[PDB]
Parts: sequence; structure tokens; C-alpha cells
Amino acid sequence: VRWQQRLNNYARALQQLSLAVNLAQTRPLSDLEKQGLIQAFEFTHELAWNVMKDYFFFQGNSAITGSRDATRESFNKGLIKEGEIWMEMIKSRNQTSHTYNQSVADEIVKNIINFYHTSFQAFLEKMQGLK
Amino acid sequence: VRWQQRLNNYARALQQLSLAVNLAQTRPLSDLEKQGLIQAFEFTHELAWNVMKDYFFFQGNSAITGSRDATRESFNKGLIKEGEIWMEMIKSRNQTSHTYNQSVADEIVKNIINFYHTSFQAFLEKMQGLK
Amino acid sequence: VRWQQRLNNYARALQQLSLAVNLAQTRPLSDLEKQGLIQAFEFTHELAWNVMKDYFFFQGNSAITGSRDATRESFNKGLIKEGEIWMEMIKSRNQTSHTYNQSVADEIVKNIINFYHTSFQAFLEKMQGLKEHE
Amino acid sequence: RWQQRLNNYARALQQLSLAVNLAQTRPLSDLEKQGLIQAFEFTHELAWNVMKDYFFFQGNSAITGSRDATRESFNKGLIKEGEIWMEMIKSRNQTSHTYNQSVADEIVKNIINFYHTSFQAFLEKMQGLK
Ligand SMILES: *P(=O)(O)OC[C@H]1O[C@@H](n2cnc3c(N)ncnc32)[C@H](O)[C@@H]1O
Ligand SMILES: *P(=O)(O)OC[C@H]1O[C@@H](n2cnc3c(N)ncnc32)[C@H](O)[C@@H]1O
Ligand SMILES: *P(=O)(O)OC[C@H]1O[C@@H](n2cnc3c(N)ncnc32)[C@H](O)[C@@H]1O
Ligand SMILES: *P(=O)(O)OC[C@H]1O[C@@H](n2cnc3c(N)ncnc32)[C@H](O)[C@@H]1O
Ligand SMILES: [Mg+2]
Ligand SMILES: [Mg+2]
Repeated sequence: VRWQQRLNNYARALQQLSLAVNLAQTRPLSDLEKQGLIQAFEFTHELAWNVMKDYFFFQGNSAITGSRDATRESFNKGLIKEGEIWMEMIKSRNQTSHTYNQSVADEIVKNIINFYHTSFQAFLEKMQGLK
Repeated sequence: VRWQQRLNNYARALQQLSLAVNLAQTRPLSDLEKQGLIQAFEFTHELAWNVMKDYFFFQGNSAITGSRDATRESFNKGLIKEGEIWMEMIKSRNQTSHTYNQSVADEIVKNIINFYHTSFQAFLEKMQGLK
Repeated sequence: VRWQQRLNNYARALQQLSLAVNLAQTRPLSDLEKQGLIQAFEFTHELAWNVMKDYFFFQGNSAITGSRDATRESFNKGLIKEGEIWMEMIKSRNQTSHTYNQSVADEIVKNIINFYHTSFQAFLEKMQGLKEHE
Repeated sequence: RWQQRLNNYARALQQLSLAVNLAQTRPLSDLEKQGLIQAFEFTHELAWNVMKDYFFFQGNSAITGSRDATRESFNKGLIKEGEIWMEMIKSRNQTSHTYNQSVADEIVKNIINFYHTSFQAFLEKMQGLK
């Protein structure tokens, strides 16, 4: 029940992230649109690890508390394949207060486009199949 | 001095937020640009309350635990005038994981444009006068 | 065999749970003893579904992500008979943080004594048999 | 609201306190030792959720789980004994193994000798904060 509602909101959020990633593949993003892509990454990643946590609670695991726990357990049980990429997302979340520096904003944007988006899509497909 | 270094970065972040606020006064923002305005609010507010915390720490106050404490102390010591607006900023910060919903995003955007931008400008002028 | 080694630990855990259940059939438990019965249910259920997961992995099924997956597969394959009871166990596990409320503690304790203990014992017998025959 | 979470924390801690007091007066049975561990687990779960709720009230919505909450509470002075609060998380992670008498005895020892006092200090600190 609760995990499937979270999954639906995750899909909605990721759809907005995907639109921004597809726009970035068409033309360069403005500095303001880059900040918007980073915000879409923040709300998509937040939903994603909460889908993990909710799913494991549905499975009867109430030991997961945070995003690192949820990510580790997802890798251990095969919900994700790229454990290191998902751990890197947590590091990127911890940098978003520094994106008023163009170099930080560019580096997060590159990781979102080059790695995080496809990982989000794979996780969505995996959880939809479990649902 | 740390709080003055923090203030210089606050000024750079506020300059970026102001570009986006001034753009929003002249035409509708796209959905992605709205999220970027929210991200610029996030990094500008995070710098602003850390200026407050650093400044009061430099004056010998070590009891500030977070942005609400910093805001309360700034109101009591005259660093801000619009106490309720700065408290509303904290409520906005705590909603940013929900900005994939249009109702939420448009509410934060409206507050940034109508109230927070000028409150940030007033704080910049106050702190520069202390520097 | 890994699932058989897990089974031995499950049997040891269940022996401790049974001591407490049989004490609870004899006199009322104190509030603290009720918390202990809940903790023994938690370590016994944890072993039980890991026996399930281990067994199904040995059989060729590696798609089990946690106790609900394990319980569904055990019910489908006949390792357990009372599917609703084992699913209620998962709801009780997920109530663990709330047992400082006396009504929650009393509810889980009632379920452990009236339903879960029997199911744990039947599963032990079933898996012991699978060491020797199908 | 963090203050309602704090009220529940105080209620849970009162139960743990009565169990620790009991253990100071006589040996606990094996079943009572498992109960003491369970009461530690629901008290610790409330404690780090107080920490998370409090920092959310302060405007920090980045804290996710118990390690984050404990680290931020230490950094901001809500707790002083960071090592003990980090040991509590280690003990929580051992919960499935307390049917081994040596595991249970070790957690019980830490609850009585260290965790109870730290829980009390944290209650006092948070009460002072509102
Ligand atoms: P925030 O505290 O995230 O950033 C402050 C640090 O970034 C350095 N920095 C980067 N880019 C600049 C420019 N253009 N001007 C001044 N400082 C900059 C600061 O030196 C801090 O280390
Ligand atoms: P996130 O977990 O913040 O959102 C989940 C809940 O948001 C509500 N919701 C769904 N669809 C919308 C739209 N279009 N606008 C505003 N809010 C929405 C539902 O209650 C979700 O469960
Ligand atoms: P304590 O466990 O009372 O913490 C208060 C919050 O937990 C929720 N709550 C109490 N009891 C339960 C059960 N049995 N299941 C799920 N959630 C529970 C309250 O609603 C408070 O939010
Ligand atoms: P039971 O859960 O004891 O399973 C038997 C095996 O689990 C390992 N084990 C026992 N106790 C612990 C703790 N405290 N932490 C991690 N692993 C544990 C041993 O390998 C047992 O033989
Ligand atoms: Mg953001
Ligand atoms: Mg327990």
C-alpha cells in the first residue's frame, strides 16, 4: 500500500527530471535551468530512497532508518546494480548548498545526466515489475 | 574572519537569486526555471542563517542549534526586522522535497518573489554595515 | 547445507521462545517479561524467514528480498499452511517500536501465544522432514 | 512535532528506568534480560527520532536516519557522549542475535552501565530546549 503510493510519486518526480535531462541533450541549459535540474535530482533522489525504505518495511524490515541504510540494503537484495553510483548520489545531495559556485553546479549536473538519470530509470522499472 | 567570509559568499549567492527573481518579474518562468529559483532560495537562505550563526558565535553565543535559533536571535538583536517572514522561510525550506507538486512549487516561488528577496537584501545591507 | 545450518539456529531460538510461551500459559507475564516474549518472537521470526530464503536459494530461487517474499513463496510451495498467520507476523514485527504502549504489547503477546508459536513449531517439523524426504 | 515525540520518549524511558532499577536489586531472568533489550530498542528508536524531529523544527531536512541524527546531535551539543550513542546503534544491529547468551549479556551490561544514563542526560537536555 504505502510503498506503491510512494512509487507513483517517484515516477511523477522522475518524469520531471527526465524532461530536464532530455532538454539538456537538445541545447545547453542556462545557469538557472542547471539549478532546476539539481532541484529535480534532489526531489527524485529523496523519493527513491524512501521507496526503498517503504518497500523493505513492506517486506518486514524496520531496521532501515536512512538513505545510506536503504541504499546498502537495496544493493544487497538486488533492487539496484550500481551500488557505488547510488552512494555517490548521497554525496551529491550533501553538496547542493554549494551550487552557487558554477564549478560545483556543473559537476553535479554532469553526474545527474551521465549516471544518475539512467540509474533512476532502472530502479523505476525494477520496482514497477515487483508491483 | 569567518562570518565575513560567509557574508561574501552570501552576497554572491544573493546576486544569483536576484537575477532569477528579476527575470520572474518580466515573464513567466518555465517549470524547470521555477525549480531553479527554489534551489537558489535554498542556497541563499542556507548561507544567510549561517552568517547569523557565525556572527553570534564570534560574539560569544554558542547556543544556536539551527536556522530557527539563528533567526530568533537575529530578530532579538535587530539583524532582521521581518521576523515572521524569516520564519516562513524555514517552512519553505522544509517543503522543498515536495516541489514536484505544482501547488507547492508555486507557493514557494510566490513567497521568494513577494517576500524573501527583499528580506535577503535588507539582511545583506545590515551585515555589510557591521563588516 | 546452509539452510540446514540456519535451521539449527532457528531450532535453538524457538526453544527459548517456547520456554517463554509455556510460562505464559501458566501465569500472567510481567510487563518486562512481555517485552521479552516479543524480543524472542523477533529473533525466532528472523531465523524462520531466513531459513525460507536459504532453502529457496538452494532450490534455485534467488528473487527473495525479505520476509514477505519468503513467506509468500513458502505458502505457495507448501512449507507453511497458515498464510494469514505468517503475514500477521510481519505486521507484528513492524509494530516493535510501539510496544511501550501496553495495548500494542498485549496484542503481539496474544498473537505469539495463540497463533505464532504453533506455526513456528509446525515449520520446524516441516523443514526437519525436508532433510530426509520431499 | 518534536515535543510530542519527546513526551513519548519520556514515557518509554520511564519503562526502561524501572527495568534498570529492577536489575540493580536482583539478577534478571533470561526472559527479563530480553525484555530489557526490547525496552532499550524502543527507547533508542524514540531518541533518534526526537533528534530528527528537533532538527526538522530547526529547518534541517537533510537528516535521514539514526547515524545522521546522532552525528548532528553531537555536532550541535544535544549529546556529549558521542561514543556511547554510536555504540547504541551497534547494539541495535545485534538484536537478531540475542538468543546467544553472550550477546544478550553484553547488551544488557551496556544498557545498565552506559545507555540509561545517556538517555537521561538527553531527556534533560531536550527538556531545557523547550
Ligand atoms: P560556499 O561556502 O559553498 O563557497 C565558498 C567557497 O568557494 C570558494 N569560491 C569559489 N568560487 C569563488 C569566487 N568566484 N569568488 C570567491 N570565492 C570563491 C571560496 O573561496 C570558498 O572556499
Ligand atoms: P510527495 O510525497 O510530496 O507527494 C505525494 C502526495 O502529493 C499529493 N499529490 C498528488 N498529486 C498532486 C498534484 N498534482 N498536486 C499537488 N499534490 C499532489 C498526493 O496526496 C500524494 O500522495
Ligand atoms: P509511540 O510508538 O506512541 O510513537 C508515537 C507515534 O507512533 C504512532 N504509532 C503508535 N502506535 C502505532 C502502531 N501500533 N502502528 C503504527 N504507528 C503507531 C503514532 O501515531 C505516533 O505518530
Ligand atoms: P544466530 O543469529 O546466532 O546465527 C548463528 C550465527 O550468526 C552469527 N552471529 C552470532 N551472533 C552474532 C552477532 N552478534 N553479530 C553478527 N553475527 C553473529 C555467527 O556466525 C553464528 O554462528
Ligand atoms: Mg534543493
Ligand atoms: Mg526487539
